[PDB]
Amino acid sequence: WKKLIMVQHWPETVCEKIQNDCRDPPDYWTIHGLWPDKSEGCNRSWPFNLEEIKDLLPEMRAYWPDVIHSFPNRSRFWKHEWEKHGTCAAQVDALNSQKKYFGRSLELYRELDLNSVLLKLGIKPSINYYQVADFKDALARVYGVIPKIQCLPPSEVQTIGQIELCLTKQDQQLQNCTSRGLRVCEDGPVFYPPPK
Ligand SMILES: *[C@@H]1O[C@H](CO)[C@@H](O)[C@H](O)[C@H]1NC(C)=O
Ligand SMILES: *[C@@H]1O[C@H](CO)[C@@H](O)[C@H](O)[C@H]1NC(C)=O
Repeated sequence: WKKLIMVQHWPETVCEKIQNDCRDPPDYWTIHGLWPDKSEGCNRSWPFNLEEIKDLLPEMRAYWPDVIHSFPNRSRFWKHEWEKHGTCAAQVDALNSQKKYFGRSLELYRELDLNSVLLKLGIKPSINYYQVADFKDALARVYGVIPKIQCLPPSEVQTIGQIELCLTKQDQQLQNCTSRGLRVCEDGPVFYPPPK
């Protein structure tokens, strides 16, 4: 793999069942994961061990909740993220343990502060549609790199669900990059839904 992708998602869009973390979806973008771009599932002999990240659990519950399957055991999601992505990300010294990977992921989420960025730009959940360019152009100005922005299609207009920012392999600095239904958002109107 060559780069990392910091993936954040909008709970009201991605939530699938009104349970657990999705019963009242958080009203802020949360962490989906920190993913090596081209490799997954790198070490079946290195299982997730919740005990190793015990210190991070309050932050993981707040910022890395399970808002896709919303299983009652929140650690099923983090296990999935570790096994699929973290074992590969551990080739990088800064990410070379469970604690370091998850801790760095949380740090990057704090440093990027996508939630404050959007709000400062005036991009808030609304009944009124935005244009996809509102998100893309404003995030490109703030982060200096082009995000990938992914949507659920109409099941009306597409709904924004996920924002991806690429990061360098060694130091996880912002760089340019160049699913459960999320696809690239089409140019045009997009709904950014206020949580239920
Ligand atoms: C798999 O992880 C174990 C536990 O960290 C480590 O000892 C081993 O070297 C890893 N194997 C590969 C191919 O990375
Ligand atoms: C990423 O690409 C954009 C769009 O072409 C460019 O303006 C920007 O300077 C690039 N950022 C980095 C960090 O390379």
